[PDB]
Amino acid sequence: FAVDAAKAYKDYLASGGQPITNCVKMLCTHTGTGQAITVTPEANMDQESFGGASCCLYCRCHIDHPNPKGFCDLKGKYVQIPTTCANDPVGFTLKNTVCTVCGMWKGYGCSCDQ
Amino acid sequence: SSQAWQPGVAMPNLYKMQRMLLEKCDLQNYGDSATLPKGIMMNVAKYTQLCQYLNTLTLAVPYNMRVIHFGAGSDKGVAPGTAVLRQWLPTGTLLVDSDLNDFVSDADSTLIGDCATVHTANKWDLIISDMYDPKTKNVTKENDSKEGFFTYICGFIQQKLALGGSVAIKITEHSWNADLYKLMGHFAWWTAFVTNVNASSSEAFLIGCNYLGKPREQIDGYVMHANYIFWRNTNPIQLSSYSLFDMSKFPLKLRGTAVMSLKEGQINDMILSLLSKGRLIIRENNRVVISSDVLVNNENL
Ligand SMILES: NC(=O)c1cn([C@@H]2O[C@H](CO)[C@@H](O)[C@H]2O)c2ncnc(N)c12
Ligand SMILES: [Zn+2]
Ligand SMILES: [Zn+2]
Repeated sequence: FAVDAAKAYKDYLASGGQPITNCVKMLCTHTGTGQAITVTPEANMDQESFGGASCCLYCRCHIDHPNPKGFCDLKGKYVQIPTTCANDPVGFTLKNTVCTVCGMWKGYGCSCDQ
Repeated sequence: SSQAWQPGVAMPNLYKMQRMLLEKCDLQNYGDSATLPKGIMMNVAKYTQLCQYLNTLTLAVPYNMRVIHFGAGSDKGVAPGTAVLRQWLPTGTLLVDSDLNDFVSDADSTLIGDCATVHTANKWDLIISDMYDPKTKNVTKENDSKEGFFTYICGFIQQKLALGGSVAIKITEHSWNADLYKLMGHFAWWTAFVTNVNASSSEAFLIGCNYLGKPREQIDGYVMHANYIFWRNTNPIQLSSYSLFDMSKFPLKLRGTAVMSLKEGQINDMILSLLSKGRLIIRENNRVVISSDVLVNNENL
């Protein structure tokens, strides 16, 4: 037995629940590389940059991280979120995946399959 | 007025030289609010302007820099100020933060508890504090120097700030401490800095730049706070978020400032001069180890 927080938030959102708020949006140039998860803000024109911890479902809900290591991919880093999705950064990070070669979000920057 | 395009306003030197009596703080712009960029929190804007101002000083910035941030939690359970500090500081800087109340942070390590419980083996290159108790804002009682976490801060600086290091400690009209002002005379330079986004508040950051470990100047902290209030009372500051829109030069330059370990008898005037210029840090370069004291109680039957 183990709580499945990810699924719960996804279902809560589909049920019409209000997205997790108070994610920490950063001031930046918006001329960055546009990669998904970086050591400093890297939003491009089409993105917002957020402090990573505040966008991590596990950090924010005080629950163990989905990793035998329990390491947090986002804490201490910055996450770039497409501006069109920046109303729900936590949902975005959960529902999406980072291309492991170019560092962009699959479908929101990753041009590797071209 | 030029000022609106700065990150904020620092207390002009002539005001520091006065001998004013403490009065009530009555700000003309009290109730004004700056227009923050869309979706940006006050605490992000405020820390951004603080860091933009610190970029103009002669901060020591060594490799393996160590920064500690007190009062870093929010009622929202996140740490916006820590997120700005980590953006500003060189990658790899060791950042520790703390607060009385639980929060999640981008710091490398976070301690939850009264600051008085926080201990560290190592010395630090930069101390930031936003600790504050809004109960101090009581206009019906005399405004005397406060103790509490300010007593901790003064001791922590004297015991754990590296020579050459700097501090930025948040104060307000009622949240202040006379010894902390006196301790500003132990730095090569000091000021009280008001962010332009929060200029409608009596808040400032008391900044001590390049710690010398001894008095360079004898400051009476009761008089200095009265001087600070006199400045605020007679110099309205226009609310402004202008500086937030240009982040191209935001990152703190990694200067690679030298770190040396020296004993009291070794701090000559040439060393003191290097310290004063932001060119030297004096501390052990050992591993960073911190802890929080935990009071144990058993209240069964
Ligand atoms: N003595 C005090 O009143 C304190 C207020 N804060 C924090 O300062 C921050 C800004 O008000 C809040 O997040 C508080 O939890 C503190 N954090 C640590 N230790 C303290 N003694 C305090
Ligand atoms: Zn996390
Ligand atoms: Zn790719």
